[PDB]
Amino acid sequence: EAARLDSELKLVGEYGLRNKREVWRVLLTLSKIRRAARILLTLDEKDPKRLFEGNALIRRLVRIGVLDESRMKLDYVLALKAEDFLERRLQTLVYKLGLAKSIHHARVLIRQRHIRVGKQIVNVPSFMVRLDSQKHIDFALTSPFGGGRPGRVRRKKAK
Amino acid sequence: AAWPKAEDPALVQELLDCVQQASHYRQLKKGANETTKSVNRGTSELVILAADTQPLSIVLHIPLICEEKNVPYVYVPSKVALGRACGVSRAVIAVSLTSNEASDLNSKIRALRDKVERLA
Amino acid sequence: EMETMEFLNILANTGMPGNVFGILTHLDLFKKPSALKDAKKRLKHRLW
Amino acid sequence: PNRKKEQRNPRVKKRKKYEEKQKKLRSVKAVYKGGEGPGGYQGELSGIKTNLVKSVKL
Amino acid sequence: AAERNEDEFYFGMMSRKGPGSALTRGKGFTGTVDGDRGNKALSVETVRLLKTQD
Amino acid sequence: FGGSSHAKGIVLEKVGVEAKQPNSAIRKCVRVQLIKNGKKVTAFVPNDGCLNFVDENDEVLLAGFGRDIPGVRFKVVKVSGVGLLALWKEKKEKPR
Amino acid sequence: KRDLQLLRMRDVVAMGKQFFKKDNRKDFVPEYCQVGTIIAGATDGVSGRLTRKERKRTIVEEVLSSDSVSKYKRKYHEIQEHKKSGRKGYYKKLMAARKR
Amino acid sequence: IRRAENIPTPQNPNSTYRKIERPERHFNPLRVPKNLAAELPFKSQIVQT
RNA sequence: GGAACAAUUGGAGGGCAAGUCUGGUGCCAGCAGCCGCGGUAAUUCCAGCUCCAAUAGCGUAUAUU
Repeated sequence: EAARLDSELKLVGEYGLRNKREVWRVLLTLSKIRRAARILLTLDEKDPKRLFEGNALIRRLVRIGVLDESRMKLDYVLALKAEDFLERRLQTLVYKLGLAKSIHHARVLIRQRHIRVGKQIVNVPSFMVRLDSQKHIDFALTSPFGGGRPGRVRRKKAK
Repeated sequence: AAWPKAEDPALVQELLDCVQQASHYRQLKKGANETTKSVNRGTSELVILAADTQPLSIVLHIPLICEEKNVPYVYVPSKVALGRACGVSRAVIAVSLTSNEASDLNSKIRALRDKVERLA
Repeated sequence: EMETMEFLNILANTGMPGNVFGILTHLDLFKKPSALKDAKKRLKHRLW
Repeated sequence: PNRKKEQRNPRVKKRKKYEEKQKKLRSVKAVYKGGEGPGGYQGELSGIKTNLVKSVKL
Repeated sequence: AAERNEDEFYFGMMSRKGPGSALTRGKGFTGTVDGDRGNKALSVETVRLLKTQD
Repeated sequence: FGGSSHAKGIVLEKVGVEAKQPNSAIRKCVRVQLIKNGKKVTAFVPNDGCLNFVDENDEVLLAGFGRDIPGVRFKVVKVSGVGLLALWKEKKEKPR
Repeated sequence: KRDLQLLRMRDVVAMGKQFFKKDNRKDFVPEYCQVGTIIAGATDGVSGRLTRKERKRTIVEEVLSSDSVSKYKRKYHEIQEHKKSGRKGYYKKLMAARKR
Repeated sequence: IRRAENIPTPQNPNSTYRKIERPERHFNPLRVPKNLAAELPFKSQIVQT
């Protein structure tokens, strides 16, 4: 269906993912979480199971940070979207921060190990970065843009 | 004259919070001339003007073009605190944070502009 | 080797017989066992 | 049959289709593309058609 | 030309200049008919005003 | 046929070996004798080049053929245990 | 009339650098018009104004005084070649080198 | 054999492929004889200046 | 630094000869086409034709549901 194809093509364009396989992964997880949201709406208000599960889940979701902290309602948790999920995706945070010139640029940085979250290097550009961890995204100390050695091509023309 | 003055209860602090966020996200123009040029180019999402400024006609002439463009402008009572909340080493009296099509800072701007819209 | 594949195609052409069996040899001429087992894997797939 | 560099690396293939889909997007509708230039207002730079109506009738 | 009625009559025939034939025009004869380029006999007074300007 | 999804059979005779048009299906047809039931049928090869590889009395795997001669239901898929399409792309040789 | 001819051809004026909406009637003449001039953009007076030696009387004079007249000539002589291609001088050359 | 006996391979100027110029053909205009333009009926006579 | 450190699998399409085959109230049409006059160390050709899908997985058969 053309709506499905144009939709997924638009998504990979605005966030240069690798494939519809990755896209459908994000979609299947959205389906789980919105399904849990729907069954929590199937429970009624002041039911303690609903209260505990709802506050726990919204806490999880604002803790990963994909939900805005302004709104804390299960209706908006059900109104969540994959645009916010791929905004949460690691590489897109890199491109939004401006360590790279393009989204594919940032994905290449995450592949060949230039950026770190806080302490450690991460090779995968689809890492779930939390709201608490969005700050400490910087170059490696081993990266030439961070320091250490000048780099391979720098070495070879300096030779 | 500065009747769209902001009040104490954490409103001002939310302003400074989003100000620092915009200084980090590089979606912020700063100082009276650059604020002027941003609202002239209409790109500004919202504009914040100090109130403790030596004579206030600067942050009085800015709301003229804010009233032309119809952009939310708001009065904050400490320009040195604006300087600190932007990270300047200099006190700033006029700041203008613009809009982009892809950010959650944009949602923060939406909430903040709704609050100042209820304010004025 | 060229002679190996030569022989392979001749076998397939004049006729695939009953049975063939591959003998990887000179395995003692290997410094890295990871490289050795990777060679084993790739060679097996090539022969299959 | 011969295949190309894009069909070789699937990621860069999905790059170039999107821009080509975005260039054609401007060929049907208009996209904001930033406001007026800093050099100032210099006209509706490509034509104006008074017999052209694009209002959607409700 | 074969199914041509020998005897038709439009009104350009009173107003044009015909083909005629080999004998009629003589050597400048091609059976096509002459469409005046757009000039005409200028009577005197006009020529005077023109020549005055010249 | 039967209940199976494939059938092994024996090449009788590439009827339509005297053909004038290259890609005609009566060029591409071949009578086979499916083994288990010992039955004569005819099948299509997808391409004339592959028809050149196939010869007689070779075991032939064939299957259904579903999408100028509608009615031939089978299409040959493997001969002497080798993939016709891989021969046709020149990937493997054919055991004889 | 020359001006209106130019304006209807303002597409080819921009040598590929700006495409207009091809507003083409057959009758390129508006039954009502007036010839005017821009006065003064008090905002921009350092470049957004023509110098005296560039303040020409006519539109076609302005497009004359701009550059790329060379480029016009270039494209025109291309099409000149392309339509002189096989028409008549070609054939005369053939019949000459056949007659010899 | 050719390299041994020092013989060049035969190669034909007339058989080696070439890049052809096709000049765009146009034809002469229609040419119609004197008597025909005479005898035809008014409605379709040719008008020539 | 691509002629490589050598992306794949399906589908659809377009372009062609001093070639072949078949049909007919002349040039049309059809299917087709590695086969063409020469030429294999020769050629440098659509110079890597175009587009759709999936993509380190996918196709097809049958049963189906």
